[PDB]
Amino acid sequence: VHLTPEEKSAVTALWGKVNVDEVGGEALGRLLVVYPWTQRFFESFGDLSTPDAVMGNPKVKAHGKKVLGAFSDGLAHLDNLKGTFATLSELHCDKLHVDPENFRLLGNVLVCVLAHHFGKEFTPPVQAAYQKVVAGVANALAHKYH
Amino acid sequence: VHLTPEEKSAVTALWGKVNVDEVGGEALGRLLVVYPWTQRFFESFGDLSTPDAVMGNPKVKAHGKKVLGAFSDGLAHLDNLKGTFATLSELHCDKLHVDPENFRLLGNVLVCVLAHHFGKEFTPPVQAAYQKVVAGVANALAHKYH
Amino acid sequence: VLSPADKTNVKAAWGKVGAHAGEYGAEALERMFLSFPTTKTYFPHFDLSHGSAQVKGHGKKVADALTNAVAHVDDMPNALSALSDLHAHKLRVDPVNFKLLSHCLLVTLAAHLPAEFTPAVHASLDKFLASVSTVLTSKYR
Amino acid sequence: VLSPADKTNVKAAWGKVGAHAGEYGAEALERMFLSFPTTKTYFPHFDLSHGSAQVKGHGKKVADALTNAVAHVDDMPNALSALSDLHAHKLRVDPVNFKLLSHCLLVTLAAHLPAEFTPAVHASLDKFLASVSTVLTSKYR
Ligand code: HEM
Ligand code: HEM
Ligand code: HEM
Ligand code: HEM
Repeated sequence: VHLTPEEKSAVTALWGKVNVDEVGGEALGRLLVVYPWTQRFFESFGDLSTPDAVMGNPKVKAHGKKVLGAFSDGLAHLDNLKGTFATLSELHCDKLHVDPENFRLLGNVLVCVLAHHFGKEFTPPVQAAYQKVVAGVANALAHKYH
Repeated sequence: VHLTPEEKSAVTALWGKVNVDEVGGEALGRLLVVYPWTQRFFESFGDLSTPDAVMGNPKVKAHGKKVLGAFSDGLAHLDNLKGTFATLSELHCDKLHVDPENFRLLGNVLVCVLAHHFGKEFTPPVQAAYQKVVAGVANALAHKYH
Repeated sequence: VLSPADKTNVKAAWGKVGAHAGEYGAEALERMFLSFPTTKTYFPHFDLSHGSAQVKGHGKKVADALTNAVAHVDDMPNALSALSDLHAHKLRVDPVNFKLLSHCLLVTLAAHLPAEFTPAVHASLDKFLASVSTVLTSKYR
Repeated sequence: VLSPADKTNVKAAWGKVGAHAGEYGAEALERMFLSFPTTKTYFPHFDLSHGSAQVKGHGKKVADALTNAVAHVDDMPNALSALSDLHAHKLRVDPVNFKLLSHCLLVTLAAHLPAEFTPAVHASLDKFLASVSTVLTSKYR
């Protein structure tokens, strides 16, 4: 992903402060609340009928953790997102049947969640760098679709 | 773009039958009628109040041919769209200020016009292959935007 | 909003399609699956091979709903209420895909009705499919 | 369609923004220009350097218009009418760009209102901005 070293160090530094056990849950939760149609993939997660039922759902929180762990791992290999996500891309296509547009929706929610937690420190330049990262991740998760 | 050799060949054979004067004029003119806001970039072409005036505008027609000329050059350079359309991308961004999103519009219009001309011969597989070309051209025209 | 000229253009265009609607519906679906493979994720249960019967049959349902919409052009939200219900609460197709099907329908029409697919008619059918799309996603949230 | 709860959520959130609207609008625009540079094509004549006085002034105009939509949340198409004609006949910005600015407004609000930017509020504001964008885009053709 075309990232300047000014972008990569800024991205990486912020990431250092992220509590993945919380942000992943917030991000998955907000996806399900703001874009309620994405709930079609998580029916086995139980009650998702109100914002509190979603945000506090423990299956949502646990799953958000896995998403972010895989995300973090992508930040460790920004020069090879495709390879890094190849098998996840195959799974989401062939087994889970998930429309890749949902990867872009999640990316944008993550950016909002980053904003919320970091405030002023989520500067416009820092945002611009994260937007490139989340589009790169979205593209890589979409690459094995056929 | 990832083209199959029978996709590379489906595209090439059909293009050899295209009347560039007619198809260019029609693609650009339809862009201006179907998506009226694109007229913002061609105020000096003249009268574009109605569809008949648009389709009858000699400058639209002449400009339509030029565009499809550049597009033809791209078909011969399919393994290097980026380098082929680099100067043109620069021009479209720094001199003309054209939102690249318009490239996608023209592309889709172009695909409809081909279908209009070739009927039965513009089969689903043939369309699929042209959809990749059109996307590849749009993405290459957008490459030098900053 | 659809103008009187648009409604006229669309009833005209659709009138010719006539008894071929089911076939164009299936054709549109086939072109969408091949041109835009992500759309296949919404039909994991369908046999998507060329000419298969699920696509055939489903093509007919799509076309029929469109005929309903043409016949009720001045009254779409009402005529399409139940379909809109079904899309928002059960199918839940991401809004971007409506643009892709819409485009494939236009291509299908251009290719089967060359004399009827003038620029003004191309403009009205695009506005019409967008209006239908707006209606089917109107109750998503 | 906005629901009673949405309207309540938007009034509350915009109420806390208060007299910070202009400045949140200019920040939104700066965020948009940097993250989605294709949007700069609509502002070739503007100085877009950080702190630009033109960007600040324009941010205020955007925020004033949002404030008027919130003031007339039950009559938005009519309160925004003049703005909607301007967009359709003069400005002529491609609809996709509206999603890009809306997203940047939300980031700006989340970065400044930690306590009020709860999930339901975020949901409501995202709907509100989508409805504003639809109004401003409704007379394009
Ligand atoms: C940043 C993008 C994403 C990443 C990195 C990611 C990663 C993962 C991982 C690691 C798993 C577990 C894989 C396994 O069970 O073997 C998973 C499962 C899943 N993902 Fe995602 N995912 C992403 C986005 C999405 C989104 C947007 C959706 C749909 C809205 C989605 C739908 C699912 C579903 C349904 C499962 C299986 C849930 C279950 O256990 O029942 N994913 N994802
Ligand atoms: C298929 C993608 C496109 C290609 C290959 C293309 C190609 C060209 C070419 C070859 C020129 C001539 C420039 C010169 O004289 O050196 C041109 C000019 C121009 N293009 Fe494009 N074009 C494309 C799409 C668009 C679209 C979608 C727009 C806006 C909707 C646009 C806006 C313009 C404008 C405003 C000019 C200058 C017109 C004038 O001379 O008054 N282009 N383009
Ligand atoms: C022009 C807009 C569309 C219309 C008018 C339309 C119409 C319909 C109709 C009439 C049905 C059958 C409903 C019933 O059982 O009574 C249906 C089902 C369905 N539609 Fe569409 N549709 C549209 C767009 C799309 C899009 C864009 C997709 C996804 C790419 C999609 C995917 C589906 C799916 C998955 C079903 C259920 C299929 C099944 O399992 O039987 N539709 N639609
Ligand atoms: C929430 C959506 C938006 C609102 C409420 C809004 C509001 C406004 C207002 C009040 C004006 C000043 C009009 C006047 O002269 O009275 C304006 C102008 C303008 N807007 Fe926006 N706008 C929106 C979205 C956009 C977006 C998406 C773009 C393109 C990226 C854009 C680009 C422009 C441009 C280029 C001008 C004219 C600048 C100049 O030359 O003075 N706007 N808008």
